[PDB]
Amino acid sequence: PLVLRHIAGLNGQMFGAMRSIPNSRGPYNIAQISGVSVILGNENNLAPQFTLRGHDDVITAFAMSHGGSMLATGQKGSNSDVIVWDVAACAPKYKFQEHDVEVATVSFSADDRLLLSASCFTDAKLYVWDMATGKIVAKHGLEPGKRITCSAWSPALANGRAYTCATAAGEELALWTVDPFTGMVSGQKVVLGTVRREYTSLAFSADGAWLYGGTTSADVVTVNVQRASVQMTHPVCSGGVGALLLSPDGGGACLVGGRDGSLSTFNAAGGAWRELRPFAKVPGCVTSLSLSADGGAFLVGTAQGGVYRLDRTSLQLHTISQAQQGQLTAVAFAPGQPEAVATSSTDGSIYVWSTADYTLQCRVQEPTQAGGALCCVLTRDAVISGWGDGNIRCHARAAGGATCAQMWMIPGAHALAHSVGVTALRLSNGGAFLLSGGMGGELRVWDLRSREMAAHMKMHNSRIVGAAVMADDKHVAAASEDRTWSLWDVGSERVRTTWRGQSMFRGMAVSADKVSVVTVTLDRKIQMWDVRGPDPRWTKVEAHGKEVGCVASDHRGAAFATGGADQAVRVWDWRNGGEVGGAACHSAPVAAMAFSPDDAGLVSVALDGSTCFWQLT
Amino acid sequence: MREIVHIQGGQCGNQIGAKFWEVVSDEHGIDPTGTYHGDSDLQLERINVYFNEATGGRYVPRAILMDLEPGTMDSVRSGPYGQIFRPDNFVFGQTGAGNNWAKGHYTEGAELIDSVLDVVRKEAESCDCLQGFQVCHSLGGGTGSGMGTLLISKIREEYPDRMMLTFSVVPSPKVSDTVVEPYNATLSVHQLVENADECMVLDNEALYDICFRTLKLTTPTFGDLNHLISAVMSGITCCLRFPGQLNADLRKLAVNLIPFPRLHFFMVGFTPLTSRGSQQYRALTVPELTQQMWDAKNMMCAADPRHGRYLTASALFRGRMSTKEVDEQMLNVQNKNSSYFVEWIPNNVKSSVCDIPPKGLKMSATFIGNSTAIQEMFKRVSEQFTAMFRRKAFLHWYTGEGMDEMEFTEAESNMNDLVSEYQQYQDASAE
Amino acid sequence: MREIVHIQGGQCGNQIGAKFWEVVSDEHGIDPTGTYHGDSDLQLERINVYFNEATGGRYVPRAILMDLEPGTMDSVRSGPYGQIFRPDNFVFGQTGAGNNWAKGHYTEGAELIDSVLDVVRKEAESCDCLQGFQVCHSLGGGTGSGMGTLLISKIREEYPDRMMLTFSVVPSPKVSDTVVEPYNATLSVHQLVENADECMVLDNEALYDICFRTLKLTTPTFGDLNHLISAVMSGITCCLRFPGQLNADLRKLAVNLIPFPRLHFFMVGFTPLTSRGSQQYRALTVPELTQQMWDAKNMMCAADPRHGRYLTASALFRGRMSTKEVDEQMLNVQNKNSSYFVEWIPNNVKSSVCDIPPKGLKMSATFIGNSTAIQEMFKRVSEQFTAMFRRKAFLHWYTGEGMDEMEFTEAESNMNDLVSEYQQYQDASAE
Amino acid sequence: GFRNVEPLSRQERAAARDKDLLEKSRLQARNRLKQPENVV
Ligand SMILES: Nc1nc2c(ncn2[C@@H]2O[C@H](COP(=O)(O)OP(=O)(O)O)[C@@H](O)[C@H]2O)c(=O)[nH]1
Ligand SMILES: Nc1nc2c(ncn2[C@@H]2O[C@H](COP(=O)(O)OP(=O)(O)O)[C@@H](O)[C@H]2O)c(=O)[nH]1
Repeated sequence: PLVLRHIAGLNGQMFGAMRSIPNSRGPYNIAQISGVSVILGNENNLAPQFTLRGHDDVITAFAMSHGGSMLATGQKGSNSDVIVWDVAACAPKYKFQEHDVEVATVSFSADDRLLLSASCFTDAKLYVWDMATGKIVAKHGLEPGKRITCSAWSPALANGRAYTCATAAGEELALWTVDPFTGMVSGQKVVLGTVRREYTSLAFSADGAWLYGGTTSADVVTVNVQRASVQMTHPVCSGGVGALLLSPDGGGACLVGGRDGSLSTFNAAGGAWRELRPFAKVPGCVTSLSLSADGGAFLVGTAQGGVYRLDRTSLQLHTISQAQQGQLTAVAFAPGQPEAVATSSTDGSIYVWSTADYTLQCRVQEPTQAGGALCCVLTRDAVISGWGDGNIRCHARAAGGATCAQMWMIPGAHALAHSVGVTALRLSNGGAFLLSGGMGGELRVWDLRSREMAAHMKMHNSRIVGAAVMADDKHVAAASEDRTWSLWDVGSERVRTTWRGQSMFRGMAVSADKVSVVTVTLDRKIQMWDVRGPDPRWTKVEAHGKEVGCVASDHRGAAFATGGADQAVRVWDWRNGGEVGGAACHSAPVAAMAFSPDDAGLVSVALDGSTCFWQLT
Repeated sequence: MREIVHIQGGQCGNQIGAKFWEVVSDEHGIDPTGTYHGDSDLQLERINVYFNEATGGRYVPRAILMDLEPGTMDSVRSGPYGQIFRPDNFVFGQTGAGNNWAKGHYTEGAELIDSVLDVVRKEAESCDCLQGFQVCHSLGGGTGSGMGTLLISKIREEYPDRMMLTFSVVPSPKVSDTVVEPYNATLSVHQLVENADECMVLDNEALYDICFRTLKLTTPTFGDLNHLISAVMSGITCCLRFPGQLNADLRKLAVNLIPFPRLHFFMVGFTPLTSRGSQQYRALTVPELTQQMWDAKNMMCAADPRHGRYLTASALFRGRMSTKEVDEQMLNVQNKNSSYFVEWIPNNVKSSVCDIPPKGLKMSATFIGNSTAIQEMFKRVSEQFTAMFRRKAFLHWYTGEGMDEMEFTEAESNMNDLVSEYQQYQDASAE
Repeated sequence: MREIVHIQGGQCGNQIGAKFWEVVSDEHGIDPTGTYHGDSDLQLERINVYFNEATGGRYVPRAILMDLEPGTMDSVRSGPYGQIFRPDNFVFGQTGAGNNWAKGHYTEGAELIDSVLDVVRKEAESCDCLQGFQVCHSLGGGTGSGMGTLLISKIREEYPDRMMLTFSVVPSPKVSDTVVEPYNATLSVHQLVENADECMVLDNEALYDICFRTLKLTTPTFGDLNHLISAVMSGITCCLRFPGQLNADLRKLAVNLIPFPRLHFFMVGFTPLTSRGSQQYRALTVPELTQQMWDAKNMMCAADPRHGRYLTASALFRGRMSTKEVDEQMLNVQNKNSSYFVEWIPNNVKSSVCDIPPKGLKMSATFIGNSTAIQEMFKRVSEQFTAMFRRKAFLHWYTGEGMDEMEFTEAESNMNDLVSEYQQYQDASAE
Repeated sequence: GFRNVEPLSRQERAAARDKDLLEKSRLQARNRLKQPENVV
């Protein structure tokens, strides 16, 4: 049976991916966006988390209700639906399918009575929904193609006939006076006056009439809402703004994040001179700022997938979680060590994590022109990764959180003017050599002591995904896109096999016994094969609702996992099939995964960036 | 390590320079604050070509802004990337040139030119090695054209060997903004011929045509035109800033483009310009980029190359591309359109390849064409200038600033001589 | 790798083409967003026949939509599969042809035809190898028939050797939608006889009869008729797109079907068309498919083959089937109905087998019959045309758009000559 | 006191967009034996 232990995911691209739940005495203090679903988790890690999943594609907008409700928005698929989530129920409350294209932004009224939803494409509508029943005003039209960046509500002017909604769309600010009693929307464009900046975040004052807009130019533009005009501008945090939050108590203060990790306190009063001086610096680019733990922490998020807790009484910085950013492609386990898990990504970053507490043991970083880490292999003191440029880089594994040092690199391992990027790296049992598979179907065995090429093995004509080395100087590939897989020999001579199916493969694993080989096909079929047999022993049809993308295998040969585009990982007995345990927790198709060297433990990764840890007992 | 000193002149030049610096900072991962947030080594590898390092991680553009009216650079400072520029590099007067080239070149430009050259010399002396200066401005504007020509003359005097690149917005053929556009353009072309080593002609109506036909935008403001100009300005120098499979600097482009020193005016174009509707439906291939590049609609100059003959043409491609594909495509284009290419130059194509495509684009290609088509642009400008000068309309405004009437005749004669050279190499026969 | 360029004309043609592209995208496993979700190698093996690869995994249909009023294209774009088509392939005018062949062929079809040929040339030059073009449109409508004949003539001029396949919706015998259907049909048939290499006649009343009798659909929408037509249009070319035990391309079908160049009109039908009630009761065998196929009610043309004589007949079967079984069935059909088959051709059957049946169907078979029965349909159209033309009713609109009256006489003479040829080969005796 | 109006579903908008689906739905709503054009 699969038990979900922890999910590490954060949509670092979004501004406000993570957000606190104010006055949350119960569980689920924080809510993060990682992909299709929402990770509603406690402030402290190593605690159970819930997965609010009701969408079909990525989430484009996330909104808090200042305590009481969450909201996530869809994207494409003709079902860009605004879904309201309840804290206590943890279930969808309202499903507004009124936007033909992805919902650009969504926000909640300061009194948690109104709901603003804005689309951008082919129907640009400022829908205002009541907490009871449905919508109040149809739209105000806007214009297609105008990217609605962010939105905010005025705490003041809540007389039932007025509700001032500020909307930043590109370099345009608009104040929308909404009469919900009559359901009318009047949109006044703010007179810029040579002030053209892209607003990352918007926030009204406590008493209103002063709207602070943080821009990418590290500036907060203060605009007079009453006159609907830009009043002034002050630099706040070098690097940008990101997240802008009203001060927990404040005189006129306003906490500002920065892309440099700085957190400062900007006040409108205090003259034209600022002389920036942050009171706290977090690692990475700040995108979220809130307050929780009974308003004792600042709960600052990061574009790098990080969540951090900043104490208010002593400014103490404590990390909470880290999320690998990008499309995660491979999971590796040290040959004997179950405490360290390596996760690669299409972004040039590999995270080695301590599975005991899901902390970042070490990080491997490479420039974007080096391709993406499409396969990974962990060692007691090394991380070997095959990238999108065909190169295989081995980095010195570090501890405590640091950039790893590249010990060596096999250059141009798989790049032959028709396919670049090595996939499905594997290490020899005990450790003797390194099996690698190219994007075009070439298998290559590399010495480890001298890094010299020992075998080039080219029969498969398409992508290799799922190579595996047997127990004695032999190996086998999977060869996606050509629906066949062949067991080979290191003497540069294929040993028979070459079993062809009917559909293209996606992954292949070898059991503890040297005769059992599992393959997974896009036909959502899991095929079991005996090396001594010319035909697959059996096949399980419709293993997943959608295409299966990855297959694993326990080192004992008892069970093998299967992850697919249905976001659900299942476990199947090696010989009897069946479902030992299955669960859907990734907010994306599952791309790769790895069993622990011991009985307990399965680590899977998704295309959005979500890493899910599993206890098999 | 080959530095470039950027200068913006006039309102149009300042806006174009602000957009260009925004684009370059986005390409290098520089936020409006000067700090690097790009997460790529190559972005910082050659950042010194345009930027200088401050006390911290701040990167200050090597840009110098000129104007006679302070409002334009107030807007520049308040724009998205107004805070990267060092405040000492904003050189401003108090009374703007009333669209008067004479005011911007003789009376009011004389006082401010000392400060402008001081800032330019300060920026140049800090450079390790200087590739040269690029000046972005508009022909047909008072302060822009006047101060730009004066500064180009001064920098030519000070640094003869250093490269001079100019992005001049020539007044548009059909719809003219100001009345004195022919006068300012005629006076400025005379200076650009003599001083500017390399010059690019841009027309706002050509930009409107390309952005309405290819980009299919509905309400294109000046920001979009500035964005296209910035794209070309970046793409011409991306080989300096990024590794290239076959890299080519500005001097290499000038050497392979300019057959004779006076014929240094080029029409430029950027590919691939795709409408938002057809962005997915198109395919980014070397043949597609070449096909869109050699289309006359892609040209940012009013003159269409079909009428003239391509003296030379450089194509700077960006991305992971086949040099064989590039060379074959351009040779095939030359063979197919041998009528439009000069006979006494066997190869009219200077192909360069850079390893780093612009952000968002898998592939790109900027084009710099030296063809006799620009002859018709000069002919039209002269056709307006002669009509105005025959009756001496608005002549007193330039005369009262202290420049002789004979200067108009000299400029017109020089420009007509340039037209004659273009026609001569249009209809020159081999052997 | 033998590409086909699809063209849709008029409202009926656009609707039929949209349904056809929906069917083909479903058969190749392409979602309305264009991404491949088809889960089979053979689907992507020959997807280039109808589609081109976009930037990503998106596949753009090689279709060109032509119309004079934008409403039909707006509806198609808003439809379920409106987003796969490249927006540049939508060529529309502004004022639609009022059921006027003259407006669609001379006055208004003239201006849009340049854009249409431009898009056609752009699509065709991208093709590595071109089998030809397939044009779906309706006889008896202004814009459809007008630009259909005009574009077919232009493409015949440009690409003489390349195949021309047409799916023309001939006006139905009993119920007529518009008054000027006989005029438009008379003008269009004359063009098709000269230009179209292969022409496929479809009648809305025949479609209604087949879907009311075989399908037992009681109130069939136009979408149902379009989808039957789409099934036929897919099945005619499935031998190009999928491996076959005995494959036969469009040119092979045309060679085996057309005895003499002017006798290139065919009636078609699809099998197995089963009513929902009897779907469990019907068992699919090759004899069952042939029995349904040779039935006169199965033909999608109103003319029933019993009156005429089968000159030739090709049948493209699809599915894992016995070639012996198929050949025996067709030989037995010939022997049993030898009275209905032309004597001076020993074998009037061209049997083709493809190994890939359509979605949902274990086996299928599309039929293409060249028989003299089409004589009676052309005879009826002439019976209406002559009755109208004797009194010159509605003639003044066609006259005021600029064709001589003699064009009507020439078209009627050509249609009568075609009828005469069909009768000649109906009653021709061997030796 | 907020005024409210019923939100329509995505299926209704799709049916309005598609000519075929709308007509088939109307035929199904037409009458009770076999429904006229029942199969969408
Ligand atoms: N592409 C572009 N052209 C501009 C812009 N602003 C002005 N222009 C053009 O530049 C020409 C000259 O104006 P300009 O030189 O800036 O005026 P000046 O600064 O007082 O000399 C005018 O005809 C405008 O059409 C701009 O932002 N972008
Ligand atoms: N099978 C089918 N026939 C149609 C459809 N739409 C129109 N028709 C028929 O086609 C004939 C010609 O109409 P059409 O050419 O589309 O009109 P036009 O576009 O203005 O020229 C009419 O008599 C209609 O009965 C359709 O969607 N399917």
